[PDB]
Amino acid sequence: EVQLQQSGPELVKPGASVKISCKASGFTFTDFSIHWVKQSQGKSLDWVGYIYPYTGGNGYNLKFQSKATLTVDTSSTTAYMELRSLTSEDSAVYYCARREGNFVGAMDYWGQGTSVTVSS
Amino acid sequence: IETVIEFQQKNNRLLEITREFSVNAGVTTPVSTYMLTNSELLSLINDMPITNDQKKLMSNNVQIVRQQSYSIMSIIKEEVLAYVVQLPLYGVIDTPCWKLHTSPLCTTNTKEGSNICLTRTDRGWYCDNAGSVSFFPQAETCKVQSNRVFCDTMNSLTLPSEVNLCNIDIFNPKYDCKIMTSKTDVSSSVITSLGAIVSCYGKTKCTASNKNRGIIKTFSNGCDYVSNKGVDTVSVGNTLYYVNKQEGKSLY
Amino acid sequence: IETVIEFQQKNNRLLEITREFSVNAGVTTPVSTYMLTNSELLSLINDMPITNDQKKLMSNNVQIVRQQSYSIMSIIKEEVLAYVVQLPLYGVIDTPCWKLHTSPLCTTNICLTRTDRGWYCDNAGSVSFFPQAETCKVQSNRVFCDTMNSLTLPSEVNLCNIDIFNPKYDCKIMTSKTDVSSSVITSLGAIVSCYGKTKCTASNKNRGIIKTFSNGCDYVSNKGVDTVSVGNTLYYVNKQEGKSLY
Amino acid sequence: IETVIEFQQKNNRLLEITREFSVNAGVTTPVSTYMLTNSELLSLINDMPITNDQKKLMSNNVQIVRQQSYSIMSIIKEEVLAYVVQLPLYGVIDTPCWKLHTSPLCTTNICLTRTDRGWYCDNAGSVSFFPQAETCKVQSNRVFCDTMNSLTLPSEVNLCNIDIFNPKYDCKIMTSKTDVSSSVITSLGAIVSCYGKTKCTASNKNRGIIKTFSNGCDYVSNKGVDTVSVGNTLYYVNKQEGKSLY
Amino acid sequence: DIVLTQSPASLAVSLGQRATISCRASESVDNFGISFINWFQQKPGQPPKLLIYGASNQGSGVPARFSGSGSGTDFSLNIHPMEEVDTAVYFCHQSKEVPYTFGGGTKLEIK
Amino acid sequence: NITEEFYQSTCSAVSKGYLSALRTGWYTSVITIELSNIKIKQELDKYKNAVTELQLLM
Amino acid sequence: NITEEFYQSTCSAVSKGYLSALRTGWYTSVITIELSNIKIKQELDKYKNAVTELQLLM
Amino acid sequence: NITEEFYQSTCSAVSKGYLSALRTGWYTSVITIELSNIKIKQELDKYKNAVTELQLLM
Repeated sequence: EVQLQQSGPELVKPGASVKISCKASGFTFTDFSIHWVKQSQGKSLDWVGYIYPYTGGNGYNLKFQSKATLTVDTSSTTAYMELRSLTSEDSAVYYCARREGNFVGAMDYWGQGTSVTVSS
Repeated sequence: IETVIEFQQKNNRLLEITREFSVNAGVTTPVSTYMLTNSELLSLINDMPITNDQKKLMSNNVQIVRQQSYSIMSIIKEEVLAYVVQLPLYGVIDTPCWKLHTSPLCTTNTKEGSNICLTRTDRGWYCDNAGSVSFFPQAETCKVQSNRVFCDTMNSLTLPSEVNLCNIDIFNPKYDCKIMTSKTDVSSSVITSLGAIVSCYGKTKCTASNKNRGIIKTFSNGCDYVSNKGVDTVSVGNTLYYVNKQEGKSLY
Repeated sequence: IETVIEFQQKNNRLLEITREFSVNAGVTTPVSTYMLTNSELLSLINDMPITNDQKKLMSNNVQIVRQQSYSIMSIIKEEVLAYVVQLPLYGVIDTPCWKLHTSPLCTTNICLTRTDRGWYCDNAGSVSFFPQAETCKVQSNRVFCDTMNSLTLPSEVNLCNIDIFNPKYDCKIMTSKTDVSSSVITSLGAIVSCYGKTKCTASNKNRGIIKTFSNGCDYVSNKGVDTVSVGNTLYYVNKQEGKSLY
Repeated sequence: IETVIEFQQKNNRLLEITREFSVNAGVTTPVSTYMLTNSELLSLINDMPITNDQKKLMSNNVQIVRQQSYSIMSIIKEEVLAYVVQLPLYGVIDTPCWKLHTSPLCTTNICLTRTDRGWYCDNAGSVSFFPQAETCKVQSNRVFCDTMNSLTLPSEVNLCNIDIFNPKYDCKIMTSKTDVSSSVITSLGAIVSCYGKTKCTASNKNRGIIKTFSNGCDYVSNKGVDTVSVGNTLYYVNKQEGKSLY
Repeated sequence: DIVLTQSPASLAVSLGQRATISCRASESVDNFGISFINWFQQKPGQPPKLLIYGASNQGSGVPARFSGSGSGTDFSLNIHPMEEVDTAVYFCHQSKEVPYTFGGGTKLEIK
Repeated sequence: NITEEFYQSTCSAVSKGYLSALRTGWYTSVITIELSNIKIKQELDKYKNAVTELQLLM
Repeated sequence: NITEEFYQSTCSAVSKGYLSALRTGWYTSVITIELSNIKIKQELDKYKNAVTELQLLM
Repeated sequence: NITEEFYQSTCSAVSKGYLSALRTGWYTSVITIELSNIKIKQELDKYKNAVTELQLLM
């Protein structure tokens, strides 16, 4: 079925731009939109941004515009999240969502969740 | 008796343009081969302030160029007839175009019975102009010759390059796609350039049908594409949409 | 000299199509009687996959059938002129249709105008809406449209005639904030909206001014009224019969 | 031999009406000079129930009156041919008009293109708006529209020229979220919208580049500016003149 | 920014009963008549999974005990009957326009 | 005569200075053009074929 | 046959009594019109020039 | 050349694979054909009547 693998938990020093990889297998990658959702340590599902892989079209919540750079590789059906200038407030879990739109069935199945731990 | 037909035969080009200006009452479109020959059109194509591939392009498409050019009569006397031929000048050339056909799409589900059945009203031609899409909603301003699309920017709208997300989402947060809505299920087929979209919802029975093999497919409650090389007709309820051009007998 | 006239007469069928293919630059609509004669067209309806009654209808409406059929030149040579004649192929037939006309409706203060005037036809249990003016042709009680640009709306569009905002369909509207008065010439009469200080009179050519509209939207038949004056502009409800020439 | 040519020559009028009715399949427009001569049209202007100003107006613009008048065949026989010519009857005359041209206006991110471009004409204290480009024909300073499919907007449409968010009359707009560059060739000039990284230069035919647009929307008069380069597109503000032929 | 208020915070429901969760939007999330509210369920150590989409419909492979209701600026998720396996945090996510907003989420532990 | 104002507050150019004629109704007229006949037969049969096609057209 | 109902509630007029024929596809016919050529030279040269100008459009 | 994709998410088919030629301006050309005059009277009267009727159009 439709499944979304995610990269393993990373333990990174602060200030390093890291890359989260989300591999999508089981559907048409030019018909949906891989949304990115950051859950912090015991709080709500804070939205980060969207990428429509049909054109690579990216947009952000306006507190992650200077933080995240979300890209596609449509030939390998993979989504990527570039995290820049990492601080202790970004030690969290990140999810990629398949997110069928257009009178939605939104966010059918999700990635397994990349745990980024930023500390010295 | 011989001189009147000699007047007809020498002035073929002159009597036809006066007739073609009478019928259209001064302003004539499309321009004819009597108003402008192929040699004169080619020599004028070599004259325009355009690059070389544009001149080659209008040399390869001397029919569509005639179908986009007016010719307004200016001064007519007893022995002189004059008209401005408004040949087209293409600003941009060799950038990708695409024609968007849409169809009703009902969000069918039996869990509740809540269907809203969108339709997109922005069908028509799109082209790349200057890093932004030039969109033509009229079906008469754009003419196609087998790989080439010729439009005009007189009343053309100008939309950003992020309208391609309109093809996979309506509520994408990069452009507000033109959409009308319904509240009950509708079923119609939209024939396209190289196929046909078939939307079949509710109690409507839509069956595809090859020319030779009869019924080959029965559409469920959903929107399905089908090519013009796989089927030949589509029956939606009682409307028999013809996906291909039905060949008929010839005449002599 | 006689052979030239014989060439003009015998090859008239070819010279005329050459002329309308030069003038129209390879694609010609409507199909002329020189392009497809009545015997050849009527033998070309006895061959289509349509029903027998559709063969019966397209024989009695050949004027509109020719006004919807194209003729695209394909192979031109010195001895052979070939052109694909794209005749219409009607999917549905003998189903109710109705035209819609709209005029401003002002209330004591916003005026509304349903800006979806056009043709509606029962297509497959839903309604095919045609907003253009050239797509739909009209014979005596027949409406011949085409579905190349037809929108598809449900059968609940009829609720947009007794209520401006019915909860079962979203009627296309155009709002205004000041009073506006006008008149719309319909098929069998005229809608006259007279609001504000505008003076509107309906008058018949044989009796002078017969009625004066108050502030409201009224209907006028075309069998007892010939002109309607709104403000200073004079709409003609019926077509003015003029002279006869020779 | 002689009688065939005299049949063509004494009867050019009926022959060309027959040919033009065959090509157009019974309904032709515009009305030709074979279907209605200038003397017959001029004797027909004086007979319609209109004011003396309208008859003076319609005799100077017979090219546009012919371009809005139809000619529907009524009865055809081997001896006579009759056809109803539907001439225009103008309700209002000598009232102001103005054409609206629009271009994307971007502020920086949003862009607002007023999609309601078209023709406007004062009808009866409220402005008839004609969005289609085929309804209205323009002579030297004169506009000839028809109010068949025309939207009767109030007189407060002038306030949309200076304000998008005017409270007296809302303006219908198309909204983009990204900088967009274009150029609109208007009647007596051209609008040039140059936003983002697009490089737009206004160039004179005999001078080269004479203006470089900054990030904004500007207007060039067609007296000085001939071409405009927006990115790679060359919008010709004027009409380029070519070699004459014989 | 259409902020959504989700109530309550911690919900105690007896085994085999009805549990309701309210989500009040600050703006109208309806678009052409139908709402854009999706209810998700996230067990600990697991990704959130779709339950309700369109504020009324049911997701693929979701039992009928979950039901969406409401319109305008008020929506409700109803779970009835109640089992021991449905202990998680639920989220009401708005889908009208950017930025999309998730509710605070209710943690339902069985009373 | 014709002027064209330009408003960059909306990026719109208005071409003012025009006078109207709004068509509201139709003025019909029946023109019955006759035929001069000649008592050669190919032209007459051509015209009668055109007449027959025009008659069957309606 | 034709009726027309007026609605003062929306200020509209619906023209009823019509029956449909909706075009959905195209039925093509490759009609080959031959030439009855004759064995005066200016007429044939005119027709040949018209044929050549028609050929060069494609 | 032309590839037509189909997107079932919005039920739309897109015909990609075309190359543009977007008209932006005009290119006027004054073409002046002179009458091949002739010194028969009815044909000349017909042509002069056509010329007069086209002159009164302006």
